Amino acid sequence: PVRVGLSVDASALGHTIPPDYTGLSYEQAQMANPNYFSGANTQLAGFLRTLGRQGVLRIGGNTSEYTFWNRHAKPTAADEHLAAGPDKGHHAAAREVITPEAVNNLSEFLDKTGWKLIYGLNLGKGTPENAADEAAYVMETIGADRLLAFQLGNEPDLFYRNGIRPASYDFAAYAGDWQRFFTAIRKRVPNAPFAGPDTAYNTKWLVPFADKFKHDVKFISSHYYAEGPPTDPSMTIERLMKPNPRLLGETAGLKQVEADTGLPFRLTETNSCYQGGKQGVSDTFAAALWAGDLMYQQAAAGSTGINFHGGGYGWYTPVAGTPEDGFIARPEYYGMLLFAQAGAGQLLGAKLTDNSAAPLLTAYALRGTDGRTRIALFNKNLDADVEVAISGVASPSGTVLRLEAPRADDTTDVTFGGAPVGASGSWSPLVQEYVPGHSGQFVLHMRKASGALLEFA
Amino acid sequence: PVRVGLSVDASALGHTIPPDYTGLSYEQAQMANPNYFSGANTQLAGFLRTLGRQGVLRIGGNTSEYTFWNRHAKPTAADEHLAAGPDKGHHAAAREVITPEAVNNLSEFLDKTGWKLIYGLNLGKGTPENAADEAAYVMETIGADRLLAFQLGNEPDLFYRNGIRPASYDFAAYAGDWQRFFTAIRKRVPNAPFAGPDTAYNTKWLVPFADKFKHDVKFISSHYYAEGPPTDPSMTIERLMKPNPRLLGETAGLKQVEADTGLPFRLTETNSCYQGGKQGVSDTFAAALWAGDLMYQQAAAGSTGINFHGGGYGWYTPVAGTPEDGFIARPEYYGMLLFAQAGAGQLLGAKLTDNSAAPLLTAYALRGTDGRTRIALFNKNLDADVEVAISGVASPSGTVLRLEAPRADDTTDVTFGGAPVGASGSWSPLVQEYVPGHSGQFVLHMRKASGALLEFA
Ligand SMILES: *[C@@H]1[C@H](O)[C@@H](O)[C@H](O)[C@@H](C(=O)O)[C@H]1NC(=O)CCCCCCCN=[N+]=[N-]
Ligand SMILES: *[C@@H]1[C@H](O)[C@@H](O)[C@H](O)[C@@H](C(=O)O)[C@H]1NC(=O)CCCCCCCN=[N+]=[N-]
Repeated sequence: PVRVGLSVDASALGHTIPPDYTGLSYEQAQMANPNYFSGANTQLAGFLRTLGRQGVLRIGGNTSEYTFWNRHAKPTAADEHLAAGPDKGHHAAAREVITPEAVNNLSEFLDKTGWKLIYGLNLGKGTPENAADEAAYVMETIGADRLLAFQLGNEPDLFYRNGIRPASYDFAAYAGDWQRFFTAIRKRVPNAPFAGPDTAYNTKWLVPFADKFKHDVKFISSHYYAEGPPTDPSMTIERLMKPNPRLLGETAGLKQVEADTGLPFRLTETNSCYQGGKQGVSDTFAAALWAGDLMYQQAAAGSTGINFHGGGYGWYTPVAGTPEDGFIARPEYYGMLLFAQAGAGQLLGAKLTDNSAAPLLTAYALRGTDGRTRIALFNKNLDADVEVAISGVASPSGTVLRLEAPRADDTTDVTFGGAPVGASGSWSPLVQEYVPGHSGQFVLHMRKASGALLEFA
Repeated sequence: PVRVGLSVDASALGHTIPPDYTGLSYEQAQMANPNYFSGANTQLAGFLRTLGRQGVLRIGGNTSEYTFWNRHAKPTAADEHLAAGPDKGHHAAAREVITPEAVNNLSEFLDKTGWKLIYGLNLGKGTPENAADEAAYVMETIGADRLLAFQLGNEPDLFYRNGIRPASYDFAAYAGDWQRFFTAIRKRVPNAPFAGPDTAYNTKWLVPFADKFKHDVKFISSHYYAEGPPTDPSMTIERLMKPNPRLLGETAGLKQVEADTGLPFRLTETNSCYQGGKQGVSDTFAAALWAGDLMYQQAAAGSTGINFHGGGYGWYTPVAGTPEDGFIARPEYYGMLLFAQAGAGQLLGAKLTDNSAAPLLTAYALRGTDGRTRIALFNKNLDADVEVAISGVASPSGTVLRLEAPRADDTTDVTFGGAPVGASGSWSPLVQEYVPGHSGQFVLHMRKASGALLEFA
């Protein structure tokens, strides 16, 4: 093993993680099926509760430009069996209708989970008046306490690429659209909250959006995929475990926006690989390590939260399935589960030394809201075991829950705390293990391509 | 859908399925780790109970020629963490030692599960006297009620191919060995029960074995892999769903042995593809359909039982994992689960008609020991949905539990009764569905590459 030092500093205060930090993002097309986001969907509701007692459900995505609210519509027989996976971006999605029934059923789903809602409106192809009407029904049925924000279009900077607007569409044009929709909506719903611009940090769209619309939104909404442009070497597990300088830069950009406008930021759509994911990467244990680490990295940067995109049986979905067939936890879910068990609190200094031979090991220390110290570690080195000598924690007893699979590319065999997640998100730890050492010096071994959560008495 | 007819005949009596029909086979090398087959292994015990309240654990395999009992040995530190997956047959396995402690722990594992034991002795490379000593300790600790049989060597017809004996080793030579071992063992254990010859049906080994040793064994033990010789086109999902004429022939051969000697037969080692399995076939939902169907086909041929080979994280293992990391149900397990829920009873006539366009659909009807009619159906056609018109059942109510995954090659997303299996074999149905129709005419739809269990009131 590579022998590294980890030094915890209870005085090096970072950010406080909010209790609604975790979340999921889904395609708005899924709302065509009123059985999906329903009070009767107890299995899916159970998977969300396990991910956190508070969190945020975001509904939007490319399909939000192809979904059309109608106050008189009833779902058809095909609609009652629709499971809309992440949009693969290769062409126009099918047209779908959203019904009062689906909205009513969403409000019951949110009551069963305890989660809040970010809800997409159709700015790509709809009308301001139909958006106002949809926003009104959502506000009537869901309420201002569970409705966090509406968003007016998804990835407007990509409308051109995907046939929704002409090549010439730019931020100026988008700001005109945004204003027309904001104005119509606010007439019907004077207390409507908004977030935007619902894409990746950039200077042509995100920076001017925040300057112009800072008094009209509650927070900035940004997207992030670890996969870079279509021209890069395609994503591998190896690459996914390494730092992404684009991420660090886009995160800084978001912090500067915050400094300039007062607006906080949330990562409203993210996953490993775009266009639904890549088989052999996105659907593997490696995605658990990537996702768990990402949650922590963005939290330490001052992010208000996250929403991992998914649905259907897409390669990157945290939860897979249907109401007819049932739901299961995919490998990525286990990384979010580790964050769920750690809980909220305030991040602390945790400096790694002696680690140039194991450079993809990361570590985050947290003072829990219950007063206990926790450490989340991700050994993302694919070929190096580690031995971590831990100082700066005094406690009579540490325990470890391990995040494991037998290989980094496994599509199954994933456990946390020595147990799989069962039906309806059911999980409890079955193997807990004391961390050797004592107050001021603890010693933790970790295999290559594993994770761990340490909780100190 | 292809519209087919299924005609149940309560008068066309087949064989009665025994309550200990189900089972698993593992490598004897695994006995080096006393924590594996242990009373403390509650997770694995739970997966076996779910597969049936009675069944049989077989321990043997290629590693049984490389495992050496020693009455004074204690397990080492490496042994305490060994997880022995199926032997891949590419070379000699590592030498392993079996300890009293491992045997004691096995007896507690068997008490927790309610299963019986077939136990391998080392005829390949051991001595008669050490086999006698091992057989004595096993009989002392496990008892005659839970010990079903000892086996003297695994696949003796392949000893040559694999370096254990010379090219010239033949049945005559094997029969000499078998006799020397039988004689030594019976001196130490006068009531020792045996089964053999622990390979595939053939005329050079299995047929003469049964003639010569019929008064010395309780039953004939045969092996079957769907994959044929190394020279055949390699196994595909497509091929796995089709009838295997080798299987039908070897099964007939076993029935003729029974007629001639009075000896029943059990399939003591089977899976889809040999040498640990093939990735993309053995580890897929297709293996669930293949395994469930196989259980039924052999039961209808008059087999006393089955033992699916597995362990570790091998491609074909029903259950994967370790005591340190936990255990999970792989796709194949779900096929055996369907048989588990159906339960024991007596098989009935069930003739399919109008089915030349959906020729890989199979169906088995059973009068349960509780008096209710059940039908197990496997739609193994990869590209054809079916609509099954069912006659010859009178009942006020049928229900269906579905065996599903979104694609035949999926390595995960497998459900039964609308639920995954959870931790420690925990399973309950979450979606049950009434079968349309009434007494004398029921109508069941099934997707391509799915399965179903129908239970009639
Ligand atoms: C986010 C999107 O809103 C979802 O509908 C979609 O399913 C998801 C995904 O593709 O998996 C997300 N979309 C993207 O990340 C857009 C693709 C990234 C940029 C494409 C390359 C730029 N064009 N060129 N050349
Ligand atoms: C049964 C065996 O006892 C297990 O140890 C082994 O793990 C299992 C497997 O290979 O997965 C089973 N072994 C076999 O089925 C033997 C291979 C079949 C015949 C090989 C080809 C014949 N030789 N040539 N040429």
